[PDB]
Amino acid sequence: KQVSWKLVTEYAMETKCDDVLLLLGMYLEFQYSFEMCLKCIKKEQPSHYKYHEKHYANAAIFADSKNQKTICQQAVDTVLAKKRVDSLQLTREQMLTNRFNDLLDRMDIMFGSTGSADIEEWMAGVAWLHCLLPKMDSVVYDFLKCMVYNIPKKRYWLFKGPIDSGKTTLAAALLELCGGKALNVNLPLDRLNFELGVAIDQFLVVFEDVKGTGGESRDLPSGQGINNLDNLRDYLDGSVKVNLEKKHLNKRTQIFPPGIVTMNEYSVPKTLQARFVKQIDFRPKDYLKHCLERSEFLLEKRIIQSGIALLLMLIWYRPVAEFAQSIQSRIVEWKERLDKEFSLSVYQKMKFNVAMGIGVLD
Amino acid sequence: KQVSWKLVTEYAMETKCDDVLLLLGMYLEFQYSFEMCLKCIKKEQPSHYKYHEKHYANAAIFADSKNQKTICQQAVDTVLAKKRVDSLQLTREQMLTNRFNDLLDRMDIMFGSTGSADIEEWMAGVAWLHCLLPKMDSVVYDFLKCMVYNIPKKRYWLFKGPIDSGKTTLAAALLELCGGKALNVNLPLDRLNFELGVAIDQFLVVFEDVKGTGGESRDLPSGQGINNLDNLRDYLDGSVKVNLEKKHLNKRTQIFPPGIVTMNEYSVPKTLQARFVKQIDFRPKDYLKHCLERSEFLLEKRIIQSGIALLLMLIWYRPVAEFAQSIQSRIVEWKERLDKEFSLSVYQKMKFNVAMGIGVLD
Amino acid sequence: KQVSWKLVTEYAMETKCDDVLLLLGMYLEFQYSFEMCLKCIKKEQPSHYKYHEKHYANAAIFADSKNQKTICQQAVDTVLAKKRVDSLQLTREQMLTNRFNDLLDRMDIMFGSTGSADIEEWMAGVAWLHCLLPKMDSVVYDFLKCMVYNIPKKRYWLFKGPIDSGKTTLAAALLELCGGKALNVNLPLDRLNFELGVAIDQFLVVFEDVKGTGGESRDLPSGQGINNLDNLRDYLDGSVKVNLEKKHLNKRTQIFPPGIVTMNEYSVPKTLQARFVKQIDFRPKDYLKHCLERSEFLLEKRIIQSGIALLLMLIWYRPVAEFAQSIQSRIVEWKERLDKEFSLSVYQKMKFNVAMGIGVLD
Amino acid sequence: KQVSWKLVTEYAMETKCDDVLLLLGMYLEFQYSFEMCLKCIKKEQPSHYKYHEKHYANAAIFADSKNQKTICQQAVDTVLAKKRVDSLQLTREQMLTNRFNDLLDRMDIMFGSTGSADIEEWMAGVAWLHCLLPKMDSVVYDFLKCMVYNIPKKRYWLFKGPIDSGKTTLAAALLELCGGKALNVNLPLDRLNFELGVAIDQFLVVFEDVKGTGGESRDLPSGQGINNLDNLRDYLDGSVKVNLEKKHLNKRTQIFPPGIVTMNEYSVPKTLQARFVKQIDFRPKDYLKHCLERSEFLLEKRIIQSGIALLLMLIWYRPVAEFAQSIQSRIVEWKERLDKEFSLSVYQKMKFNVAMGIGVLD
Amino acid sequence: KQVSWKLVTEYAMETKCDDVLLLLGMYLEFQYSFEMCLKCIKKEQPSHYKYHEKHYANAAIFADSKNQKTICQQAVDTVLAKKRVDSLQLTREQMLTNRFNDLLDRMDIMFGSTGSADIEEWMAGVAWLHCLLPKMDSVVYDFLKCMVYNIPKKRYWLFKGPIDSGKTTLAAALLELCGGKALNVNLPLDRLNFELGVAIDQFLVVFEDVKGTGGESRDLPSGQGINNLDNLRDYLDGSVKVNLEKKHLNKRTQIFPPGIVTMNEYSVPKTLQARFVKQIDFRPKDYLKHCLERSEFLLEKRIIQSGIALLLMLIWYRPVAEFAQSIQSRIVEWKERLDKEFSLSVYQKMKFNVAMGIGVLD
DNA sequence: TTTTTTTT
Ligand SMILES: Nc1ncnc2c1ncn2[C@@H]1O[C@H](COP(=O)(O)OP(=O)(O)OP(=O)(O)O)[C@@H](O)[C@H]1O
Ligand SMILES: Nc1ncnc2c1ncn2[C@@H]1O[C@H](COP(=O)(O)OP(=O)(O)OP(=O)(O)O)[C@@H](O)[C@H]1O
Ligand SMILES: Nc1ncnc2c1ncn2[C@@H]1O[C@H](COP(=O)(O)OP(=O)(O)OP(=O)(O)O)[C@@H](O)[C@H]1O
Ligand SMILES: Nc1ncnc2c1ncn2[C@@H]1O[C@H](COP(=O)(O)OP(=O)(O)OP(=O)(O)O)[C@@H](O)[C@H]1O
Ligand SMILES: Nc1ncnc2c1ncn2[C@@H]1O[C@H](COP(=O)(O)OP(=O)(O)OP(=O)(O)O)[C@@H](O)[C@H]1O
Repeated sequence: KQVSWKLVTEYAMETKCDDVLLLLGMYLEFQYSFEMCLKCIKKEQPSHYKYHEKHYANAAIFADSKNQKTICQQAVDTVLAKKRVDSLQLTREQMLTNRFNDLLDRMDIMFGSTGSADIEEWMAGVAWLHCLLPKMDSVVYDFLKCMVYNIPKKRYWLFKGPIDSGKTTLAAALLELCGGKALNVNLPLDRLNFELGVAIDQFLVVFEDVKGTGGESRDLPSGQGINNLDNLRDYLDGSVKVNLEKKHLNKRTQIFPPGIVTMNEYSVPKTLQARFVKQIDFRPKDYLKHCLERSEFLLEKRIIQSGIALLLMLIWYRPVAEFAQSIQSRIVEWKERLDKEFSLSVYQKMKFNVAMGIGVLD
Repeated sequence: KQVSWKLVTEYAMETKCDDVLLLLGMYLEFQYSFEMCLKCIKKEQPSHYKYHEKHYANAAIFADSKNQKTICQQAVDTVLAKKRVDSLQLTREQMLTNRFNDLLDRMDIMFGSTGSADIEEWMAGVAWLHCLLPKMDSVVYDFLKCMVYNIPKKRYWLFKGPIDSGKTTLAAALLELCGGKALNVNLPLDRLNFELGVAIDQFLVVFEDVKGTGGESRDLPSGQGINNLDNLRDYLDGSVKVNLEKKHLNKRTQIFPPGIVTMNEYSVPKTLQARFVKQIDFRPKDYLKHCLERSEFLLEKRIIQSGIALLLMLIWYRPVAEFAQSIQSRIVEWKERLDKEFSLSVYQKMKFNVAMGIGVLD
Repeated sequence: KQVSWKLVTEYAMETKCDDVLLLLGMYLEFQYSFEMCLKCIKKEQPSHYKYHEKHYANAAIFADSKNQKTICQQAVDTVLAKKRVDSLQLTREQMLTNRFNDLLDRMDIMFGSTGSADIEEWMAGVAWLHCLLPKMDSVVYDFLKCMVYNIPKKRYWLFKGPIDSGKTTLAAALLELCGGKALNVNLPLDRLNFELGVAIDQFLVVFEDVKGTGGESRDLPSGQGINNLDNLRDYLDGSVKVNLEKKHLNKRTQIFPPGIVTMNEYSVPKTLQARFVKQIDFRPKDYLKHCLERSEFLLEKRIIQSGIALLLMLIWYRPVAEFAQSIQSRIVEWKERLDKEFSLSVYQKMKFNVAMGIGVLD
Repeated sequence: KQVSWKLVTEYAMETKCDDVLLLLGMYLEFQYSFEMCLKCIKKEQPSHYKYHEKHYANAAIFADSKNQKTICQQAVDTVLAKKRVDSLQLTREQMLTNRFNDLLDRMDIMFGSTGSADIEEWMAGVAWLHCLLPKMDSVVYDFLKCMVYNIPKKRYWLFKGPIDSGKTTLAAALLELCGGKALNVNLPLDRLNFELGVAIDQFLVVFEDVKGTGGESRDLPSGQGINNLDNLRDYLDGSVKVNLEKKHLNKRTQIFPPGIVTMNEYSVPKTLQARFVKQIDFRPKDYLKHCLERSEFLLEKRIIQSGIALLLMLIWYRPVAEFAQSIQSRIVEWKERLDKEFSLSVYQKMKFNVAMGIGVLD
Repeated sequence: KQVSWKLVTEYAMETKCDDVLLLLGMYLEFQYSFEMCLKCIKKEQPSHYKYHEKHYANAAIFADSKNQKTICQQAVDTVLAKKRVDSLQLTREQMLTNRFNDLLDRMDIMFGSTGSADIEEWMAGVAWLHCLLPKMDSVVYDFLKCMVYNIPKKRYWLFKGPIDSGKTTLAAALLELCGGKALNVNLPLDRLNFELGVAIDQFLVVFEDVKGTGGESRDLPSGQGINNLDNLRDYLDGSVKVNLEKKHLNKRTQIFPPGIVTMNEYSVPKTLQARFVKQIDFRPKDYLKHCLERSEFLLEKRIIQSGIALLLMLIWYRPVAEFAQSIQSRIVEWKERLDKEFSLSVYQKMKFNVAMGIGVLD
C-alpha cells in the first residue's frame, strides 16, 4: 500500500496552501479519526472541517511515511506553479474577479452563522468610510477600472492632505482589496533600486508620504522623495518595460504596476503633476473625528481599514452589471442578504447619525 | 525488525524538542537496560525517566540504524509544523492559556516532591516586586490584558526613570513571561532598518533605553531614538499591516506588535508623546537594594526577574474567575497550596522586612 | 560481513573525538595487524594503544567500505549530541568536576610510572605562577566560584595592563582549566555572527586585547573592536537567550556563556564598565622576566600556560572541603603525593628564587 | 570484480595528493597499457612511471566507472586525514625529520643516473647564498631550531630592508625547506578571513611584503597590511588556539603556525614589533648583481630559491650530531659523496669568483 | 542497452569541451541520423561533422537517459582534470609547442581550399604589424623566450604610450598567440579578489590600461589601478605560490603567470617600476593612420588583432632553427607555402605602401 | 546550504 502524493497535491490546491510546514502540519492533523474529530464537531476551521473525512485514509498512511517533507515539497511546487502560470496568462480583469471571489468566500464564513462577525458593525464602517469623500463609491469604482485597464500615462492617482486626513487609511483599504505593496522613496539614490524590486509581479503599488523640500516652511520636513520621483518618469507612464532589481538575484523585466501617491501639501513640480490623473485631496473633518471617538469598536476591530468594508460598499451602491459577469450571481445573493438585513431607513439612520457626529450605532 | 519512526515522532511531540541534536542525544540514552536504568532510578529528569521504559525496545534498534539523523530530522519537522499550524489558528487568549499552562507544569514539578526550591524565596521575590510600584499586580494584569487585545493605538506604555531604576529589570521578567523581543533605536536611521525584522512573529516587543537626542541637557549621551520614533508613528499604532527588515531575512505581512518603551529622562515631542497609553515612573530604592544584598539567593537564582515571580504574584492577588476558564482548575489547586503554606502574616513579615529593606527573611 | 557503525561510534564516544577527519585518520591506523603495531609496542598515544586490539577486526572491514566518511559523520554527530544534552541538563558544578577529572586523569599519566614529565618542573611552574599575584590561589577560587554561580550583569572580569604584562597568559590557563572558547572581535559585525557560533555550548568564553579608540597618542592602534562590542550588551549581561549561527546547520538559542575580556590600557566607555564584576591590573615585575629568561624550560614546555599548573595550585592551597564532593578523595590522593614529594620549605626556596629573579633552582 | 577503492586510496597516499582533480587526472593515465607507455619509457616523472604498471589493472576498471569523482574524493579525504593526524600527534622534530627524508629522496633522483641537473651548479648556488649574509648557515640552523621549538610569543622573524635586497629570495628557500604557505594580508579585512583558512595543519607561514604608511616620505606607497596584521596579534603569539575558516567548512580550532614577515622598511608599531623575536636587515650588494648577470643558469633553474640548496648548504657546513639521529646515516653518505665529488679548493675557488662578482666558474 | 559514459568522455576530450551546457547541446545534435544531417552535409562546424556519424548510436541511447546532466558533469571534469595534470607536468616550452600545433591546425582550415581566408590580406597585416615597432620580429621572439624561461622577478613587460598608439592592439595578438587572459585591476578593492581568480592555470595574463593618479595633468582620469597593482607586488615577482580563488571554490595555490601591463603616461612608483624587465614606448604615427583609412579590411576582419597574424610574421622572419623539433617540419611546409605564394618584391611593395601611407594595396 | 552579494 502507498501514500497518494496526488491527494496531498489536491489538498494543497483546494486550500491554496504554499508553505511546506503549514501544509505538513495540517495534513498530519487528519491522521486522527474524523469520526470523533473535535475541530470537526466544533466546525472550527473550514480548511479543516471541510476536509478531514475526505483525506482520512491517506493521512493515516502518510503518518507512517519515511519521506514526509519530500511529498509536501512536491505539493508546494504545484501550488507555486499555478500562481506562475496565472501571473503570465490571465487578464487583469480575471485577476480582480479571482481576488473578489476569494473575499466573498471569506465573508461567507465571517457572516455565516458559524462566523463571529457582526454585519451591522461592518455596515457602520461602510457608512463612515462613505462619508470620507463626496461620492466615495464612484471614486472607488473609477479607481478600480483605472487599475484594470492600466492605460499608459493615465495610471497614477495623487492623494493630498494634512496629517490625519485619512489618506493612509484609504490607501491601506484599497491595497487590501486589490493586493499590492507599498514603497518608500524618501531614500537616497543608492538604496532606491533594491527598494523598487518589491513591485515585481504585484498588481498595484503605493507610494507612502513622500517628502519634498522647503515644505518645512509649512513644518513639513524635507526629503528627496520628489526629486527621486521626478527622475522615475519612465516607470510611472508604464508605456515601456523596465528592469527591476532584487537582492542577489538577477534583474527581471516588466511594466511597473499602476499605483497611488500620498503626501502632505508640499509643492509638486509641474513635471510630476502631469504624471497624475485625478488628484484627490483630503481635509480633516472634526465630526468624523468626534464620531470615531464615540464608536471606537470600529477601530478596535480594524473595520475602517478593511478591503471587506470596501467590497460591502460596492455591493450596497453599484448596479450588478458593473461587476464582472461570473460573480454577478454571488453579487445578487449578497445584495439580497443586505437588502433583507438592512432596510434602507436603517442605513439612513446610520448616515444621518454620522452627520450629527454622534455615535453611528445609536 | 526495524526502527519505528512513529515512536520517535511521538516522543518529539510529547517533549516539544525543537533541536535535532538534542532529540538524538536523549533518545540514544534509552538504549541501555530500562530494567536497571540508574538515571531513571535517580529520578533526575522527567524527559528521561517518564519515557525510558516505554521507548526502550525501539531505542535499542535505533542504536543500530545506519540512518539516525534522518529519522530525527523528520521528527523535528513534526514539532515545528505544530507551531506553524497553531501560529495561524488561535486567539491571542488561547496563546496565553498555552503559555501559562506550560509554566504551571514547571511549577508543579519544580516545587514537587523533588522540591527543588523553597517557595518562600519566591514569595520574598513577589513581595519585593509588589512593593516596587502601587498595585503592582494590577499593573501586570492590565498591561497583560492590554497586550492580549492588541487594540490599535491603545498599544504603547512608557516606562521612565533614572539609570538603574529597574525599568530594564522589570521588562526582562515580563517579556520572559509572555514571549517577545527587545529592540534598539539609538541608531542612525539605516541601523533602525536592520533591527526591525526581529519583531517578526513576536507576540510582544520592548524598546531598550531610548537615547533621545540632546540628552546632554541631562548630560545624557544623545542618540537618535526620539525623532526616529515620532517618524515611526504607524508602527506604534498598529493600524495597518507592514513588512519588516532584518538584514536580508524573510517576512510575512503582519501588524507591528504592541509594546513598551523604557527611558532615561530625555524629552518627548508631544507628537510622539501622544502615541502612548501610560507613563510609569521608576527609581532605584535604597532600602530595597540594601535588601538585595541581604537577600542574594533571589538574584543568584534570578527569581527577581523570572516571569514565574510575576505568575506567582498574580496568583496571590487575583481571583480564580479572572483567569483562563479551563485553567481556573489549576488556579484553585495552586491557591490551595499557597494559602495553606502561607498565612497573610508570614507574607506581611516578609513584606515588612522588604519595607525596612532588611533582608526579607527573618 | 559488514562494518558495524556501532563500534566506530563507541570509539568516537570513548575518545570524545570531535572532528570527522581526525576520527577517520585515527580509526584507519587500526587496520594493520595488532600483534606488531609499533605504536602499540612503544606506547606513544593512549588514543591508539588502548584500542587497536579491540577494534582491529572492525577496522579491517572499515578500511574497505565505500561510505567511510558517512560512517564517521554519524559518529561525530553522536559525540556532538551528548555535549548538547549535557549542556542543558547538568549543573555548572557537575560540568566543572567533569572537566577537573580529565585533568587529574592526564596527570596520572604525566607523573605516572610513565610520568612523561617531572613533577618538580611543574611545581616550579606553579611557583612562578602563584608568585605572579597577591592571593593568586584565592583569586582563582573567587574566579571559579564566580563562573559556577553565573550571575547576570555581574558576570565578566576585565584584565588591563601593558604589553607582556602576562594577562593573556593567565587567561589562556583559565581558558584551558575551564575548557572555554576564545573569540576575536576586531571585525565587522556581520562576520561576528558566525564566529560567535563557537560559543554555542561552551562553559566559558574569552575576548582578547580589544582595539580601543583614540589610543594613537600612545601609539595604541584604535579599531572597530571596541565600538563593535558597545552593541553586545545582552550577550555580556546574560539577561536573556540569544540565537547563534552554525554553518550548514540549525542556528540555536540559549543564554550566552560567561567570560572575560583583556586589554592593554585603552579608553573605556562609562556605559560598559557597568557590566563587569572585577577589573584586574597587570605589571612588568621585571625580575620575573629575569627569572624566566633564565628558567626557560618552564616556558619551552608551556608549563606556566598549562591549566595543570592551576589544578596543581588548587591542590596545594585549598582544603578538600572547598572541592566538589564527588572527587574529594582524588584531591586527598594527589595532595598526599605532593606532600610525599615536597615541603613548604622547598616551595618557599623556589618562591624566593623567583622573588630574587634568579634561576628558580639550586 | 569492480573498482578497488582501496588501491586508489593507496596511490593517493603514496603520491601525497590533495587535489581531487590532479588525482583523477593522473590515475586515469594508467588505463592504457604500461607495456608501451611512453611516459614510462621516457621515465618522465616518477609519480607516473613507478606506479603505472602496478595500478593499470585497477586503472582500467576505474576508467569505466560511473562514480569516479566520488572515489577520488574518498581517497583525497584519506590523504587530508593523514595530514591532520600527523599534525596533532608527531613532535615538530619528527615532522621535520620526515620532511628531510623526502627532500633527500628527490636529491637521489636529481643527481641519480636520471641526473637531470649537475651537483656543481647547485654547489655554486650554495656559495652564492652563503655569501649573502654573515654566518649564513648559522642563521639557517637558528631558524630551524626556532621553528621546531615554537616558543610562544618568540616565534617570528622579520626580514627588512630596501627593494631587491634578497629577502624574498631567502624566504622562498626556507619555505620550501620547511614546507608551508605564503599569505598576503594587504587586502581588506572582510576578504581576509578565508585567506587565513589555508594555514590549517601547516608547519610554517610567510607573510609577504605587507605595506605600511607614512614612508611615502621616501616614496614607499602606503597600505593597510600593518593595521590588518595588528588585528591578528593572537595568530602571531601562538598563545592560544584560534578558529580558522574554509569555504563550506565549519571552523577548525588550533594554534596558528610560526614564521616570517618581509617588508620594505615602513615603521612597525610597538605592539607589533614586540611580537618579533628577531629582525634581519638585508642590504643591496653590488657585486652580487654582476655575479648574477654572468651566472644566468642559477636563476633560470631557480637554484637559489630551492630548499634543496639550503639542505646542501647544511650538509656542507654542519656537524652530523646536529641532525635528528634517524637521518644521520643518510647525512654520512651525502658528506662522503660531497667530499668525493668536490675538493674544498674548488669550493674556495668558487666563493672567490662570487666574491669577485665574476661569473662563478673559471 | 545502456549509455557508454566512456564515449561521451571521448567526445569531450577530443573537442576540449570545457562547458557542460555547450557539451550537452552538441552531443544531443547527434541523435538524428547523420545520413541526412544538414550540418554534416553543409560541413558547417568540424566539431560536429567529424564526429556525428561516429557518436550516433550512443547519442540515440543518451537521448533517452534520465541522468544526462550527470554524464556531462563527469565528462567535463576529465577535460578539466587533464588540463590540471598538464599544468604541472609539461615544460613551458612543450606547452608552447602544443599551442603552436593548435594555431597551425586552425590555419590549415582558415587558409584551406575550404574556408575563406585570403592569405594576401593576412600578409598585408604582417606588413602593418612589422611597421609598428622597430625590429618587430625580434621583439616578438624576445617576448616568447622570456615567457618560456619565466625567470623570477624578470617576468613582466610594460607598454606605455599616448592613447591610440596600438598598445592594446599588440597585446591582443600576443595573448591569442600564447593563450592566456586579460584582467581589470581598476576595480574597487573588494571585487578585486574574485577578479584574480581567472588567472588559475593560465599561461599568460595582460593587465589592460591601469589608471594611475594625478595624470589629469594630461587629462588622464585618475583611478585605483596603480595603487591596487602595487598591493599585488608579490604576484608579479613569481617566486612563491600565491593563493587564488573563484566563486564557491576553495583556494588553489600556484605561481602567478607572467604577462604584460599597458598604460598611458601615468607616473609609476619605484617599487612597481622595479618589477618590469622591459618597457616599450608606443606613439601615434600619421602614416599608419592614413594607410589604415585606405586599408580598412584589416580592421573589419580584425586581422590586426589576431594571434594568427603574429604567427605568420614569425614564420616569415625567423629560421626553422628557432622552433622546437616537433613543429620544425610543419614550419618548413608553411615556409614553403608562403614563399611559393608571395615573393620579396611583392611583400616589399606592401611595406613601401604602408610607409608611404597609401592603402596597403596598389 | 554556503556562498555571493550585500553590506561595508
Ligand atoms: N476627517 C477627519 N478629521 C479628523 N481626523 C480624521 C479624519 N479622518 C480620519 N481621521 C483620523 O486620522 C487618523 C489617521 O488616519 P491616516 O493615517 O489614514 O491619515 P493620513 O492623512 O494618511 O495621515 P498621515 O499623513 O499623518 O500619515 C485616523 O485613524 C482617524 O482617527
Ligand atoms: N527600585 C529599585 N530598588 C532597588 N534596586 C533597584 C531598583 N531599581 C533598580 N535597582 C537596581 O538597579 C539594577 C538595574 O536596573 P535596570 O537596568 O532595570 O535600570 P534602568 O533604569 O533600566 O537603568 P539604565 O537606565 O541605567 O540602563 C536593578 O537590577 C537593581 O539591581
Ligand atoms: N612581571 C613580568 N615582568 C616582565 N615580563 C613579564 C612579566 N609577566 C609576564 N611577562 C612576560 O609577558 C610575556 C607575554 O605574556 P602575555 O602575552 O600573557 O602578556 P600580555 O600582557 O597579555 O601581553 P600582550 O598585551 O602583548 O598580549 C611572557 O613571555 C612573559 O615573559
Ligand atoms: N643583496 C642583493 N644584492 C644585489 N642584488 C640582489 C640582492 N638580493 C637579491 N638580488 C637581486 O634581486 C632580485 C630580487 O631579490 P628579492 O626578491 O629576494 O629581493 P627583496 O629585497 O625581497 O625585494 P622586494 O622587497 O622588492 O620584494 C634577485 O633575484 C637578485 O637578482
Ligand atoms: N600608432 C598609431 N597611430 C595612430 N592610430 C593608431 C596607431 N596604432 C593603432 N591605431 C589605430 O587606433 C587605435 C589605437 O590603438 P589601440 O586600439 O590599441 O588603442 P590604445 O590607445 O593604444 O590602447 P588602450 O585603449 O588600451 O590604451 C587602433 O585600434 C588602430 O585602429
